Formats: sequence, structure tokens, C-alpha cells
Amino acid sequence: ATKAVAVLKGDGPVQGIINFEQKESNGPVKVWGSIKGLTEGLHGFHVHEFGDNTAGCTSAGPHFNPLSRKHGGPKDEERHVGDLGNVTADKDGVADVSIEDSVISLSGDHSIIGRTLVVHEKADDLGKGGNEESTKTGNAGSRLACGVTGIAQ
Amino acid sequence: ATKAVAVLKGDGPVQGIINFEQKESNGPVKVWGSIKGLTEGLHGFHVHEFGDNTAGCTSAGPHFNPLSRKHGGPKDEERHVGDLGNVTADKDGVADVSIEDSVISLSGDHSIIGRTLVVHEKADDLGKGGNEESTKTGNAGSRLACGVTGIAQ
Ligand SMILES: [Cu+2]
Ligand SMILES: [Cu+2]
Ligand SMILES: [Zn+2]
Ligand SMILES: [Zn+2]
Repeated sequence: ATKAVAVLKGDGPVQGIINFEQKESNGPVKVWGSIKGLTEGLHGFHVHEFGDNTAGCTSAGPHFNPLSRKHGGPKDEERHVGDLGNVTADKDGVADVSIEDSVISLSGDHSIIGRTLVVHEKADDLGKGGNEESTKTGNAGSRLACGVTGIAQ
Repeated sequence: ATKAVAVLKGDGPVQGIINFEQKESNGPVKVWGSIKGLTEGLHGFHVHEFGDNTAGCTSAGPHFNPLSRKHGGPKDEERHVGDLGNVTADKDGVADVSIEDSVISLSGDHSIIGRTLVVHEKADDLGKGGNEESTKTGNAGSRLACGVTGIAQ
């Protein structure tokens, strides 16, 4: 399996380790791990275009979007490659992430290797919020923690 | 030109930003930037195999070595792909890095995207130290700071 990992860090208490596994290069990516230091509820969760951490999470740029589409949820045809939707933190502040996605890859043009995984302040509205922002970022708000996605063993 | 960047951090004071530019795939990669908080002198500088920051610099693994060769200097035919040799810190603790290398790439099999750049405590002996450690790490010692190499604009 190609395997990857992103270690999320930010200026606040949010931190975690997200694993990626893709046993077959033409199959889906499994995404799992823990994020702690979160407020309870839903948090936007995306792969952004750049693996650039020179100005914290800001320099990651927008959502990874090689096909130049509008923001959506991961179940939508109209989405960014990087749109993984939401993760859910429990009342103890821990999101135990478990996602499977067939649009991102660990190889090829849709590869997220060397790109930044970001967990956001608020819920991703999945492009249904009735404004321009909904259609670019899902209104998920500010970037709480991020990590460059790296090749793992 | 693909571009990449690594932001180096560790537990101590060592930190910097390293840029990569490769105008042509199969052309040389230019490597430049600045690392501060170093002791004056030579410091080993390598791309390691994994972009895995879960246990700090230790989980980056060994030098990036897809051709299974012995450790060397960047001018040697017998080297690891990740062997970028030494960088030099002036008396104010700053290494102004400026390197061109044609063995690493920002794409293909020798791509360092998603892999960890590491700067070391001691000088790399470029595989000429006559012990077993020399042919693996160059006796560069401990890992002061590291960063996952990410895609930049
Ligand atoms: Cu995002
Ligand atoms: Cu090294
Ligand atoms: Zn999006
Ligand atoms: Zn080496």
C-alpha cells in the first residue's frame, strides 16, 4: 500500500495525526486518525493546494482543485478534489476520523502528497449555504491546524 | 517550473525555510534559503525517506535511497538520492543555503515531494569516514530540524 500521514499543528490547542492508506493505486484512499483540542461538533476538513507552511496555514492556499470546479461535499460530482467534508468532534474535543474517498489519491494527478491537510473552525456547508463563499470554502471559517501530507511507511 | 518548500523546525532553536525550483523535469533542482540557530561550521543536509513527523525528526527514517546505494556526497555516483551534502553556518548561526542538484527531482521516482528535509548536528563526512556509520549517514549526528517538503507556487 502507498501510505501517507499528515501531522496537524496550529497556533491553538488543535493537533492530531491523520493516516492515509491506498492499497491499490486505482482504488480509494482510507483516512483515519485523531484530532484533539476541538470544540464539539462539525469541522470542515480539506486538502488544500500547497504544502507551504511559511505563514502557518494561510500559505496552504485554497482547496486542491485541479479540475477547476466549485466547492461541494465529497459525495457530490461538483467538488474540489480536496473536499473531504466534515469531521465530528465529541464532547471531549476529540474527532476520531474515519473517511474513505475515491477522488483523492496518493499518486497521479489527484495526488495529495506534498499538499496541506487543514481542519477548520466551523462546519463545511458542502456548497449549500447560498453564497459565493459557500462555493469556494463551504464557509468552514478559519484554519485551526494543518500539516503537509507526507509519504509514510 | 514546479516549486516546493520545506519549513524546518525542531525542539531547539534551529529553524529555516528552504526553497526548491525545477524549471524542467529532468533539469537540475535549485535549492536555496536560510537556516538560523545553527552552530558555526558544517552541517549535514539530507532528504530522508518519509514525510512522517509523528515522532519528530526521528520518524523521517533513513536517507532517501530508492537505488539502494551507499551514502556519499552530492558529487559522487555512489550516493543516496537524498544526499545533498553539507550546509555552512556563519558566526551569527546562519546558513545561507545555495545548492544545485540533478539527482533529486520534484517529480517521478526521484521526487522529494512529501519527504523530509533534515539538517544535522555535525558535518557529513560524505561517506569517507571509514566506519560503518559513514556509509549510512555520513556521521552527521543528531537531527536538529526537519520539514516535510511541500508543493509551492
Ligand atoms: Cu480547508
Ligand atoms: Cu539526514
Ligand atoms: Zn472545496
Ligand atoms: Zn545518505
